[PDB]
Amino acid sequence: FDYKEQLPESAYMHQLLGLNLLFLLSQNRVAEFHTELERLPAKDIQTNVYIKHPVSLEQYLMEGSYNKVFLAKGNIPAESYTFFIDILLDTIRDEIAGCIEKAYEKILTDYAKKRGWVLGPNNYYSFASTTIPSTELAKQVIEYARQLEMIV
Amino acid sequence: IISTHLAKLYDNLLEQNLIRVIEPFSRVQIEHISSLIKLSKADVERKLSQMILDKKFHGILDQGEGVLIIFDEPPVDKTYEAALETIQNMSKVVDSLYNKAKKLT
Amino acid sequence: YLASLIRSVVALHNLINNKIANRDAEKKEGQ
Amino acid sequence: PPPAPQDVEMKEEAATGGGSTGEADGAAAEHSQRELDTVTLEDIKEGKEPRFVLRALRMLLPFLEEPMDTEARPRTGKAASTPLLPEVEAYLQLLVVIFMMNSKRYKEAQKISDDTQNRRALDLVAAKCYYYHARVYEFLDKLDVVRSFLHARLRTATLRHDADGQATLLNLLLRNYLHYSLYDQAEKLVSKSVFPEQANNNEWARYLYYTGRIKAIQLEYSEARRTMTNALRKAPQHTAVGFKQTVHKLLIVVELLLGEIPDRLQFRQPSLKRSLMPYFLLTQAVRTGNLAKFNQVLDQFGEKFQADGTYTLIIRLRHNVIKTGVRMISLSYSRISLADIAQKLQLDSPEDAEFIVAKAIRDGVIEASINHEKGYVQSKEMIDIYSTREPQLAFHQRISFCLDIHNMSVKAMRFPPKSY
Amino acid sequence: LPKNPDLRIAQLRFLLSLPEHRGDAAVRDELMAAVRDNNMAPYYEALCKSLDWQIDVDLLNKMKKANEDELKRLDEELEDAEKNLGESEIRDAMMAKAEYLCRIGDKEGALTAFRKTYDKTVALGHRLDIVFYLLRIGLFYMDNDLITRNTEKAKSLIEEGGDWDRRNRLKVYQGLYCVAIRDFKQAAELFLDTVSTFTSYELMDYKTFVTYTVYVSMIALERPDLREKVIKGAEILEVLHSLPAVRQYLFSLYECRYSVFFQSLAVVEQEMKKDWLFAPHYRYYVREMRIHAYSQLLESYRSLTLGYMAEAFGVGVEFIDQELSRFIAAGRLHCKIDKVNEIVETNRPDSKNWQYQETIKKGDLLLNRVQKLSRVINM
Amino acid sequence: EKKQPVDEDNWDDDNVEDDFSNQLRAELEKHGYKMETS
Repeated sequence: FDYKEQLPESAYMHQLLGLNLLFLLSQNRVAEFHTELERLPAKDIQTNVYIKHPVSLEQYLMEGSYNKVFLAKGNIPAESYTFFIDILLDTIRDEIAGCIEKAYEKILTDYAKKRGWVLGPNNYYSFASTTIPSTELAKQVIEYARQLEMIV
Repeated sequence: IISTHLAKLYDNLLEQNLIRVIEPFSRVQIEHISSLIKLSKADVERKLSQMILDKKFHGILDQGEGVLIIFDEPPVDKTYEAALETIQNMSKVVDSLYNKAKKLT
Repeated sequence: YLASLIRSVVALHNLINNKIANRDAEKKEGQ
Repeated sequence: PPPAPQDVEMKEEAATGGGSTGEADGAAAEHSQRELDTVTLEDIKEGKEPRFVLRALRMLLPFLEEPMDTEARPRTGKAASTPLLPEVEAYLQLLVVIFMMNSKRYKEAQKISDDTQNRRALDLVAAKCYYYHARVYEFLDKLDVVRSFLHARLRTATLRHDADGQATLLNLLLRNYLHYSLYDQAEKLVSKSVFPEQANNNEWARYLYYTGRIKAIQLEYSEARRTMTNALRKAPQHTAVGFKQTVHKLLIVVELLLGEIPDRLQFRQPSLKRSLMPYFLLTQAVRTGNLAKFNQVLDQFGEKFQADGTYTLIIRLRHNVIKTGVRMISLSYSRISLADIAQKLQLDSPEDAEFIVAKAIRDGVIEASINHEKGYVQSKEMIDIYSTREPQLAFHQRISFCLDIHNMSVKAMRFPPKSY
Repeated sequence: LPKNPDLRIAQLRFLLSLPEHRGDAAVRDELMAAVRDNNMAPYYEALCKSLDWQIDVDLLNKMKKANEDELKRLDEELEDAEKNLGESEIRDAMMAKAEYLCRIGDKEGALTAFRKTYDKTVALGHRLDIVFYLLRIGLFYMDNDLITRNTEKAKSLIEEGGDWDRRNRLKVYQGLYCVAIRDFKQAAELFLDTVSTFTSYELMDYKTFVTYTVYVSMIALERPDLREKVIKGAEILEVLHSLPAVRQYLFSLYECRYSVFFQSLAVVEQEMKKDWLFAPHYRYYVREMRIHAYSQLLESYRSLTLGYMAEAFGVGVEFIDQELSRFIAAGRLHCKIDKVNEIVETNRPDSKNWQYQETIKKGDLLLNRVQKLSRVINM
Repeated sequence: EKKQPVDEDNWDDDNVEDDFSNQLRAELEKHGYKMETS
């Protein structure tokens, strides 16, 4: 952030920056993820292969990373991020929970056992998944407000 | 013109076609009551043309129906008068906008 | 629904009428 | 001959100043605005002016510091605020600007010592002096000295009177870095105030523009659309040449990203095509989904978006195109064959289509309620929208708000001054 | 009034773009027109465009001397009218010269050549005629500015006074112009005067005019008014009797013959593309009629199996599926398709609840207007 | 606003053209041929 006009560019700067970017996606701060992306418009462009892997991963995340989970891993085994990619990998997304499986789709053990099964919430996915008077109280207040204006 | 009379007779039979579609809620593509092909060019085929404008007031379903609906609340003057009043009021608002623009400058 | 429709109509009409009784008539600098 | 236009144009300023002085002790905000407008359209119109501004009342540079040095309050502030207009319009761009800012600093020193008629005329002309500060800045480079002074003066703005130009200047500082400064808006969130008076009515729209920009940076389209549209609503002036084209570019790209497909019949303004046709090309490509054509147009029009601070947005849309297309398919049918939709969207295969549909279940297009069986994709839109119970709230609260907005009435009957 | 320009020549010129291979059909008549009326500039333009004509321009240049003779006659008659004490004889002479020029070519005939005659207008009817001449020539060359100016001149004051035939001619001219533009409601309304159309020079004949009238009406006009006006138009009936294919096409929709209706749509689309002054809009025409046919058919049924549509239309089923999908996406056809079950349903009525929809729509605009007024006036 | 550099016959019809701008390759006539081929 410091002006640091004398700042001598080093290949580390690009490598370290991507580590935040890769981590940021890991900590599901997606808004922050793009925030950093727009901070380095001159870096991403088409060069800076160092940080190119996370963006591809992010695109795959907004797209079907679930299928592309191992595609990006195989796209480049390492970019000085041998451990860096590890955090993301172990942080497998699980938003697919809003579906049916477990003798209803059966595919997507330990996963089927975690917290009893999947992540824990709901039940066995195969078996997982009006009133005016209540409106009366709420409406009553609203109507008076209109009258309250006609006071003065 | 005889043909027109023939359709006119069918037009007269339209009343009988009214008979078929007045007693029940229809729901019978079987035209046994009259004497015509069950799909005689879309059943009697008068329902199609009839359903347009001068109609028995039905909807048809294409899976067997002819259900009369009876639109009992088309004439709700609320909508028409409100729309007209809004139109004239926005005309007045435009007039007032011109007046205020001229008075200010 | 009908009651609230007429309510909106009357609200709009009151708005316009009170504006005209407003600035149209109140914005008289009179040099 | 040249004197005659000047001889007619530079004298009514004296009458305006006389009126301003007379009303100063009367007190302001009811006469000042007209004088400010006159100042502006004189500035657009812009020699002997430095000599004619000589100490109008008693009881270039040397002409600048001659009056006060000679026999000598809101009028003095206005005079000190409008000696730089000549160079400003002339935009000499030389060190003369470095000769101008001291007048601004002196004016800043002068106005700070004043205080509220000043807060109702000098405070607002402070807005245009800040505009000149920023101009004088961008001419050379950005600087936060203005930012520091503005932050200090925020507390004073919290006093009896408040102008909202300061938020606009803070946004100017943010945009100077542009895609680099993103914590600034994070601050602006909490620091946001009401400033509901909207007295200028142009600062409101101006700030709304960049608020929409920052919101769009994080892809919060659901509200970005409405804020940008509302901002565009408040722009009666011409503001055509390169002024609103940026706003339109941002709004349309955001919309395309969200999923809606606009058509040029909307705007098609005469003085926009030459600068906005690249967006037409890209939107036309998107509506179909020709990825090859999309990358073709992208690499052809590498600039503009890069120069418009929107390159990242289109780069990310280059994959949201799939959702953009799927919106329509989900809207049309009511019981979709997964394989068929896969073919329509040239998807890989059935499992890929199922996963895409699931990913799209989130929020937006009507629920799919995929059954994971022969039903495939259900997409059973809610029914009973007939002003009935189902739209009980839907077609009641809408009217409730549309009528509670009648506070225009109470405003109107609270406005009449009825002097004397 | 007179056949001043050649709309036939214009049609040939336009059509001589894609199917310009049959020189016999078009080039021969174009040469005939070139050697007729001393149309110097038109044939010179056609020459420089595509063809050279080599030797077969000297003889044209020879009649240019003939034009020069006429031009010289101008001088003579000019002075004869100029020396002549009687007024307006110079005006008539120069108007005739300008007419000869306009047949000769646009610029020379246009401009002062006519404007000067329009400067001296002893007779209101005569200057209205000059205005009509300017309008016709402008239309020939597709001069939108000239068309608008002539129309404004005619409808502003030249319209004043008792001249009914002038009114009819002006109505027909406006209708044709609006037809050239993609606005059809105006053209359909304006072609009400199909009873009294004379045999105007602009239109090839009565048949072409009635064909255009039926085409425009079948898009703009509505079913009740459709049966009232076109179906019961006596002269319309005679004309469509003259032309069988158009008659079958028209009656096919009203009497609900659909397959033949689609065949008619295909042939009429071909003709629409072929023609001039209408062709640029053929795609809009065909798509609009498709939308109209679907909307009409689906209106009767609250439910429908796509097999029924396939039977009613051509045998194929994919076409109807994709077309319904596209038009539903476009926001037309006010339906909701479904797959696997292969059924289509209807949607909300305009007057049932969409009354509320329309009321809210208008209320939004009114609210915006009042809000902006309040902001402006609230200092 | 200022401070911003950047910068029917031909209108009222962009929607129609763009909607099917890609299409018209069949002119509804190749469509007829394909239809009868069925």
